[PDB]
Amino acid sequence: AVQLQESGTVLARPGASVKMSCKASGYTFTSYWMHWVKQRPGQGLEWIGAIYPGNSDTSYNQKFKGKAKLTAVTSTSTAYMELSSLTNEDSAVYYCTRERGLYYGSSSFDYWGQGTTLTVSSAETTPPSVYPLAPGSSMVTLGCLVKGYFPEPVTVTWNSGSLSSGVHTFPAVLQSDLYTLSSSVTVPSSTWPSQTVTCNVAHPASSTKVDKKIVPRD
Amino acid sequence: DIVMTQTTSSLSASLGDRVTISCRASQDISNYLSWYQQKPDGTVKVLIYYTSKLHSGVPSRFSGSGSGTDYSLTISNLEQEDIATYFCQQGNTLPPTFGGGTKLEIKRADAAPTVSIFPPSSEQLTSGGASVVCFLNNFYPKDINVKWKIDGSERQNGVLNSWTDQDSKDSTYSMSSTLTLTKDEYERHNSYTCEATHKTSTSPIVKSFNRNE
Repeated sequence: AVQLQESGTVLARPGASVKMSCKASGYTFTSYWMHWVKQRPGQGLEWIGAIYPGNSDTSYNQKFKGKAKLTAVTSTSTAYMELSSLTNEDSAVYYCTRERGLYYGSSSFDYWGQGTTLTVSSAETTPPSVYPLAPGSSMVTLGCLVKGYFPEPVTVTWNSGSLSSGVHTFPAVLQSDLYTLSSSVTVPSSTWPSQTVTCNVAHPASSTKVDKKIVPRD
Repeated sequence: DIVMTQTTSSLSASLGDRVTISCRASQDISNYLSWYQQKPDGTVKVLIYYTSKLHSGVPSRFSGSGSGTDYSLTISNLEQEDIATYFCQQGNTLPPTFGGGTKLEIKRADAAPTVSIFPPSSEQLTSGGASVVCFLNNFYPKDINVKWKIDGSERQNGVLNSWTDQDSKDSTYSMSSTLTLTKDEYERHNSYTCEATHKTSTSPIVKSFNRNE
């Protein structure tokens, strides 16, 4: 089986250079062009360039000349891409993908890595504040606001997972360097506030786990 | 660069349907066109290359056709696993270029949003900030607009929105909208209102929170 295994999520400071990698297996690394592709998270796919590891011939999108540097290490069947002078515009998921058809090529990509997320930010790891959402029908909706954290991700559960039906956790939005997200849960009015409802928030990056009970307000 | 345009960004369908996704190149691309499938976990697979050749291991319910500038991917009998985003890509001329992508969704009956609004918590107010949060849950179709009003006055600044992808169980969508103000400005007003415009209603769907309550 052909497999392309890319290195993990990278956080980088603005103005820096980052280097990411793509480990190829299941085929002769030196006989196929390895391409890289950028996906900014509200748009499609942009071709960066390619390297032929057999002789290190390279080819770059004009838009990425001076930005990306492609290299490959034969002994370890690993391709690298180094991106320079990082800005917010470089935050994206980057894929490595093999081109079908060996050196002769095809400009079709038959195998893809799982992607590497690059997040460029001057923010350093900081835990969220978790705020209860209580209102002030057969059903009541409650929520949690998980605000001002970095980096992604956080996980949110409700009553430790026993409330899965009727839960919505929304994708985080970026405000002023930091992420904020919300999550809602809906239960029978018969159960809240008679019973307890709690959002369990975990921010692995800051080793934080917070339990926030949702209190009635008056 | 050759421009690739996929005819739509979003396409509805029912399981068991025949589905067709098309794209168009800005010049003839000589059948050098491939189709890729991207799933929500970010993973990517090629389905078709050179217009109509099926990649090994890809189910033969996928097929491709076309010539010149115009190409289509067809799924003969849509399965659940096929709900994904599909990209076309030309390899006629460097640089290789991709279409903008077409995301499939499951078709279903219209459903009105369930709207809930929430005041800032006491914990947040102590920090000097105030966020009012509005959830608009389980609606369909996905198209929806949210307007915030403070004591009757429409408010755009300080609003952030977030949308879920289509629910795997009931095929609806949800949205969250948050208005964030300083504690001071928040305390200077009483009535906070989230109003949704959605196909399911001629008038706005309005939920309000009033500091008098």
